[PDB]
Amino acid sequence: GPSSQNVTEYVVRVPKNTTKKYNIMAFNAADKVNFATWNQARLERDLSNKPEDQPWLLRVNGKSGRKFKGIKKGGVTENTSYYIFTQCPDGAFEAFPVHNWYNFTPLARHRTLTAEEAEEEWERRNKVLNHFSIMQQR
Amino acid sequence: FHYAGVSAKNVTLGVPRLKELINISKKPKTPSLTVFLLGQSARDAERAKDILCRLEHTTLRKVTANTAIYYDPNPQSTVVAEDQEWVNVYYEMPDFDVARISPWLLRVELDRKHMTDRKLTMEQIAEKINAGFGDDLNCIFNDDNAEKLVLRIRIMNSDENKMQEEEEVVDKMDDDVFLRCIESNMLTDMTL
Amino acid sequence: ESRGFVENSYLAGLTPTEFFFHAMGGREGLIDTAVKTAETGYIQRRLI
Amino acid sequence: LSEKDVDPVRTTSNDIVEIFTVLGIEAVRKALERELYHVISFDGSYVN
Amino acid sequence: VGIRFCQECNNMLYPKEDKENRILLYACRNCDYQQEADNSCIYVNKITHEVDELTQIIADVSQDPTLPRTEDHPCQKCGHKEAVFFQSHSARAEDAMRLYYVCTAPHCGHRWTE
Amino acid sequence: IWGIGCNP
Amino acid sequence: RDGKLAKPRQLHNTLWGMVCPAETPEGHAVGLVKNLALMAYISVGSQPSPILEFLEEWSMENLEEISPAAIADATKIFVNGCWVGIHKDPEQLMNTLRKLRRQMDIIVSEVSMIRDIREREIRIYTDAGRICRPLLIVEKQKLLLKKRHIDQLKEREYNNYSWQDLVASGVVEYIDTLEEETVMLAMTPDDLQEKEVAYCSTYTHCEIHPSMILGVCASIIPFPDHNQSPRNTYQSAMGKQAMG
Amino acid sequence: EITPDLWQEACWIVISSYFDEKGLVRQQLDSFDEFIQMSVQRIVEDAPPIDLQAEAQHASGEVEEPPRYLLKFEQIYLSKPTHWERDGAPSPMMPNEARLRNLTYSAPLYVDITKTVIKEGEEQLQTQHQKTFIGKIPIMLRSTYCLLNGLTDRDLCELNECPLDPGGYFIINGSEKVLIAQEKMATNTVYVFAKKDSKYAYTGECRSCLENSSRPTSTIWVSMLARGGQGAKKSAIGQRIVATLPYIKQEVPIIIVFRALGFVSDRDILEHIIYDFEDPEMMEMVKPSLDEAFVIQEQNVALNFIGSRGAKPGVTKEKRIKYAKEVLQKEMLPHVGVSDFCETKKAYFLGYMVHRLLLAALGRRELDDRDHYGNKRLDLAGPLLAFLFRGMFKNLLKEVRIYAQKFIDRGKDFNLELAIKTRIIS
Amino acid sequence: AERGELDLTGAKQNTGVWLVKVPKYLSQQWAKASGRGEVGKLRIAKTQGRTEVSFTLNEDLANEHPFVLQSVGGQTLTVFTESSSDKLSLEGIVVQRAECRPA
Ligand SMILES: [Zn+2]
Ligand SMILES: [Zn+2]
Repeated sequence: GPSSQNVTEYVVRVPKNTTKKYNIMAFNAADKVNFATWNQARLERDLSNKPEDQPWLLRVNGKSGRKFKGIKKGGVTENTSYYIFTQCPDGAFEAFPVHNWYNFTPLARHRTLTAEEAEEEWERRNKVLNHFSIMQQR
Repeated sequence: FHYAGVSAKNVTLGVPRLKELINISKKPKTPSLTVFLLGQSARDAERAKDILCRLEHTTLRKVTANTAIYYDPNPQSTVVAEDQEWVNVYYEMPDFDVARISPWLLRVELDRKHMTDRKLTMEQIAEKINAGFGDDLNCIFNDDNAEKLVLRIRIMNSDENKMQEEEEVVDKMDDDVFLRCIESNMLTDMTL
Repeated sequence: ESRGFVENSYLAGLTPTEFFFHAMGGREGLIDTAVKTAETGYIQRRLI
Repeated sequence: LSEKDVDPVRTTSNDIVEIFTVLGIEAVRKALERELYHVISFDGSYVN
Repeated sequence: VGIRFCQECNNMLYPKEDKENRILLYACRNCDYQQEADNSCIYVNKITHEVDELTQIIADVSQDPTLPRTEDHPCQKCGHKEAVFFQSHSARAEDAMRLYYVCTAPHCGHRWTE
Repeated sequence: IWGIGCNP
Repeated sequence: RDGKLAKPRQLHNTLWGMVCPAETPEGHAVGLVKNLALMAYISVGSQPSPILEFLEEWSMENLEEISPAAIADATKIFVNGCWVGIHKDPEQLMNTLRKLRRQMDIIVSEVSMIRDIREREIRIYTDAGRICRPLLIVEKQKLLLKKRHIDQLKEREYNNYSWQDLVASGVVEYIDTLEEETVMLAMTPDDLQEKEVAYCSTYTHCEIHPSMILGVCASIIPFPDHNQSPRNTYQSAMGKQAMG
Repeated sequence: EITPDLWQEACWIVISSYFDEKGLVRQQLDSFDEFIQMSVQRIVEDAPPIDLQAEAQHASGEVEEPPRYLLKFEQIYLSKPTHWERDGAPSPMMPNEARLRNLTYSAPLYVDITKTVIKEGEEQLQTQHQKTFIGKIPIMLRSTYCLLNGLTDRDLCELNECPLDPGGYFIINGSEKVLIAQEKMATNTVYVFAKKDSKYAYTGECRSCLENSSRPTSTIWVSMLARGGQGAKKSAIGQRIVATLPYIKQEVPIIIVFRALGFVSDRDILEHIIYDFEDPEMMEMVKPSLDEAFVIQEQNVALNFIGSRGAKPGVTKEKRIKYAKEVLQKEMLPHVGVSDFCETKKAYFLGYMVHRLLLAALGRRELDDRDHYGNKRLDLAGPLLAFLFRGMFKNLLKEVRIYAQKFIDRGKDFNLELAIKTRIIS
Repeated sequence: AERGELDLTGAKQNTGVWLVKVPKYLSQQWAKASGRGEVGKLRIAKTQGRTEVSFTLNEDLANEHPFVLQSVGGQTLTVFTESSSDKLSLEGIVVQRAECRPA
């Protein structure tokens, strides 16, 4: 059929300015990120100082869902540029420059050892007893 | 260097050896001991080899080909296919299983070449391990005729049943961590 | 040849690799002399 | 030394400290003399 | 034998005996995830550590000008005459002067030890 | 420079 | 000098062609003070930026997704330190880098590029301290230096042909110790490159002349290969003390 | 087109051309030449711009309270070597006259200094003092900046200088001094050595430096502790890997360092450390170190763990965390990166260091040789004088700051010419 | 519905996007005018068991760019935009990656 010899050629458009800047959101494959359960999400600048040059915090599905941290790419692309091609009804590709690159890594929604208790536990480095029971106690 | 190799044993000589003797250092660089044989063992090479074996330190690591830890739920289950026979034999008239049996199994496998070079015996090794550690470590040893020299070690039967300990029912060092500690101790400190 | 044997005599003349290996040997001898002096001197002082 | 089929009379060690702790001060006197004589005369050099 | 990681937090699982069903498990300490053990073996240690170094030999090694090669031993797969040979090139190899062979010519990379 | 038993 | 360890003083094999074997002081500084060989040169230093840009153009994807993968991506491209990514094809990259070194676009003569085929690393060092020497380049079993080059150099003056033109032509190349570890050398072209009972058929370089392994003071010694080695050291020391 | 058995002529023709172009001392000369131009400009550029304002407590009100003074050193210049006589007229100084009169063969160094002043009225004023004289740099003879450079032998004879003299030395106080190239271990390179008597079985060291812009070296160790030490848990765990990070009092577990870089999950840490997950031996090697760091499972906790072991303790917890973060960004692995999101690169390089240590422990790679001259570098006149000029230019900026701070606290004014002490550099 | 909410409609529609690495000369040529709405034409030719991608530079712009594909199975990428009205949105998921090389 036509699929074995189809040739597709589309016009390329690069608008001078776009109201919304374009970024890259990259997830590690081993994280098994799935968007079906993403009913809601909250992306905001971090408050670890407790703005434009600070990392990003993502909280999917509020506190109940997984949280991710995204950091801008340190290596600037002084000799490289990245563009994204999106399908549009007019049938022409549109290219938008990548303003920023972010790598998001997840944090488990598991109980977290308090710093004081963690220091006390590390004082006993030779934990002869099972560590799993210690975690259960906390 | 440039010492004439009369025997395959290095000896400190020259200024460093004079330093060792003059300083009366507690740690010589090459402490050596020349041993003369009293009886016919001096004349006959085989008896001299027997004395050499009796005088040379041998750890379990030197004769052990490879060590593994398998979680074996039942002795009759015989997760390793090979032991199924000899385990059955030992469990035809089971001994020390009355209290309990350990669910973990340290299946040490010894190299036949090292065993025959040091003229060690499976009964000898098993006796040393079992007696030195005590009734806690129970060992099953293969026949020498079998292709694989296998020693199956299990943790204390009474400690597994926990009737003997009484006190509080709390695992100490779990069981597999304790078994790994035992394996390291046997590897470096058996002194067979 | 690879590991340092010099088959040529001094009269015949060492080949370049033999020359470098010979230099290595002579260097070891010189280092031995220089290091020896001080240790032997200390021993002699202690004995006396 | 106490092992069977080992000569108690002639078995000796190079360590003078072990000779001390086991066999005594006179045994060390002789053993130290033997060790020094060995290191001195290995070169063939003779010291009175 | 190998190490497997949790499917929620991607932390290291630890073996745990199931006291009720007598089945080995792997549980993550930082969460409640549990997975039954399929291999039934946990800690294997090869004291002689006899390992075929053919697994540690790279085929790219056939491109080194500094390695010796012979036309005497042909390859098994393609029957190429050139074969570059070398010793263990490894520390703690016990005592082994065995020659390992790597086939020259592109992309074959077959390795035999004689 | 001679051999292993001689001198360097 | 106080340290009596005889390890740091001994003439190492890698000193070949870059430090004089004979010329060393005698006393507390045996083997600790050294002298350059006659043809040895020391790198002055360069900016790694053009090399990094070329690597980025060729491939060397950085911030990849655990692509080493048992070093499936053959080789990891290093620079003066600084792992800057990895490539899937190491041999094409190495050959392109050598061609660029000849054309002198991004790689000055001093830029040193080492590929360790086993362990799969390429190092690309330009760090202002490396000691290197000129070696002729051998392609197949034939020296790249030919009669045209030697005739032009023979007419050196009023022909405006010099050593730098020889380097630009790709006839000679500067190799440091790390690259000397990965290079098959012939002492002489005629004796070694020519076909015989085949010791090696993969010579990549040829020594310009063996006698250049000596330094300034040891180069005055006549027939130095016919003397005992300590005697050449003594002559270096005494030639520093001659009246003239 | 070949030259067979005529080779004895050809080798010496090419050697003749080599020594005709270069000569024997081209190391020294070239090094010095490079140094001057590149190094001085770089150092002048790399030094932080001088920031300065009057103390708020000293004067009441905020109308003129922050009179910000900013000093930037724009560009460098060197004149030909010059002697300033007692009368004050500059004269060219020939090397022979410098030897005879016990003078120093040196050239003046001029820096363009731009002073920008903000009076808090937003009327910032920039005044550029061009060719400000900051010191005198001794000139290596027959280098590009020596007067003897580019002179034919007849001209050299007219100046009573030998045509055959190699150069490559400085005339200081009338005496010829030669910088001796100093051997050193190579920087930005991972070397795995084994120390017999150490508590570590193997140690991997990286003497990292950022292009020698500052901080001559920032060495970091990743070492696997020996299993010789005997204990119950010690026998169970085996060898553990620790990191001797710079500016930290004691050892830090390596997995904790990885989590401090933001990589909390064990899988990701092992992805950086173990490039092939399929190999079981390396995973078994890494397991005990993961067991040691099982307590700390968060980035902030790891940073606090690092800060607690810092050389100078921080009273506040968040102070310790911030101190550890800045110390990791600056001191640890400076050549990989020094700012922003170089954390991933630092994690990859630290994983490489741990991986190379693991390979050495497994015997898959051989231990590095310290005497191998590939692992060695040679500091010539260039690097040595560059280190000297870094130190002295930093001290010069410090003295300018002291004088400026006094005069600014007064509020009268500041003069660049008076602040600069040519004594320092010269 | 809040300020920090992410418009995941692009993810729900599973919009596929392509990521391409292009050189600086091409990007600078595009940025020279950058307002004419045209920079070149992307032509994809498919065969029985092989596909090739090329980009032709605009004739006005110049006064052939083959594309090499890369596998995207090793990493999942998505594109999100921060609107000037503080309304974050997701444009789509990256389904293919390409590199542009000089001729
Ligand atoms: Zn988990
Ligand atoms: Zn083949």
